[PDB]
Amino acid sequence: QIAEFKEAFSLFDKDGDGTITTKELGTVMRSLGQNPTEAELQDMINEVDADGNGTIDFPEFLTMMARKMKDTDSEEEIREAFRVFDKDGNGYISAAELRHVMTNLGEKLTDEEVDEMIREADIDGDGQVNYEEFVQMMTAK
Amino acid sequence: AEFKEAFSLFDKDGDGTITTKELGTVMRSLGQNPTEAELQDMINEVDADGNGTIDFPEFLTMMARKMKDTDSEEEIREAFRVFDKDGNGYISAAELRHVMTNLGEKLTDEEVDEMIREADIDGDGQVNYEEFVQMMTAK
Amino acid sequence: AEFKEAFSLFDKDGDGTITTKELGTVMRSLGQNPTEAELQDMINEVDADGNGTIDFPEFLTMMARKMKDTDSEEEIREAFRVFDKDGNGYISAAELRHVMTNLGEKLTDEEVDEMIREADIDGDGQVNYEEFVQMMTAK
Amino acid sequence: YMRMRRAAITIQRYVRGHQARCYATFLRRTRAAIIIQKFQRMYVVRKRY
Repeated sequence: QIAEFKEAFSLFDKDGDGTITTKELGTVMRSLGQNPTEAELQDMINEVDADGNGTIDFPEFLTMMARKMKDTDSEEEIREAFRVFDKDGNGYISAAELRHVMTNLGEKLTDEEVDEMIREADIDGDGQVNYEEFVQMMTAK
Repeated sequence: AEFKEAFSLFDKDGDGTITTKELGTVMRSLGQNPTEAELQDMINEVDADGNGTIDFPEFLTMMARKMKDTDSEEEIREAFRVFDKDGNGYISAAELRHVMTNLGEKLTDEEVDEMIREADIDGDGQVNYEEFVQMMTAK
Repeated sequence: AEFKEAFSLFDKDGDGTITTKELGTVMRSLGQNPTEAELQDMINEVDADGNGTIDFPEFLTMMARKMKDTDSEEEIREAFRVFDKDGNGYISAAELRHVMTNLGEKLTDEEVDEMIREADIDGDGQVNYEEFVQMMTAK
Repeated sequence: YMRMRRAAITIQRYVRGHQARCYATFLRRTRAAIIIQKFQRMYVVRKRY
């Protein structure tokens, strides 16, 4: 709980001012455990207090988490998913496909996000990824 | 209505190409409601004769060549019959299944059985086809 | 924590100045614990740009300017990881050497080989890192 | 289509959580190395003097 989250906050305070930039709200939620939308963050970054704020303290954030807890908890439920990219049912997809799914589809990610992600993803010498293992690793927590 | 993002949802191999047989679903994922016939005519008027897959450039050229016929397939908003001549506003479930599964580019019975789930049927055995056409499109 | 007597043990010659590269060792002689990075930042935020040596007044002004960051380095008494996640309480000598010689402000292999003298190693090849951190500091 | 884009969007959220946590774990590993290297260098100089 709060002891590791406070250390996570103290690694997001860089300056040491007790407060972190309001822009880094989504990354701090993600660091603790959650997986919220950038929209969901916008819908709860707004306030009259934190909308006006340039930086947020750990008491403020703890208050925001308490208010939005149910919605915030809802974004750790998923553990299963389906894709495609394999039609033949190999169970494997290329790194090229995975990049195309992530950067051209849905809520498009950047290449730098995908490159950051393939530092914690098993990739064989062929250049393919077992997507059943990959879904287990990304939900692993 | 070209969309590279939509192509990339159908390129599932990052290969750059999609199977020629997924051309009708890609048009109907973009927008466009083409017939299966119009789709075959569009493929057949290119020497894509031996082509197993299509790239986004090829698909772009076909939509530009046939833009007028394809655009016509998102003008419509209402749909009359030519069943019903009495003008009762009703059609039997038997006629409705026959027009769907026997005429034209035939739906399967399983697709028709899906469409008539929840659809009210009177004691004559007839369905309000105006409500039925609104329910299948407005959703 | 300024100490003129400690400065007079770094000054050996009695010139009144010590080399700007002995700044980290003088801070650490005193009681402080600054990173090699923090030591460079402290020098770089003064136009001691061309300065080959520092006097005791200059060193005093730098410690007073940076008292808060420098004091922080003598708060800590315990040390966690983040290497272990299983919570076995054990880390391989390979991972211990890697964190020491490959991450951060790298130790030499000869420095690490000194600290693993008299350090027990099991048949898995792992060392109790709690005992190892205590044995290094509590001496 | 509007259902299957909602498998891509959800995974895109979970990956954004995964990367941030991984980035944080790596920073904690580098920070843990710097502090201990530092404790050693403060201690090693003081012993000798």
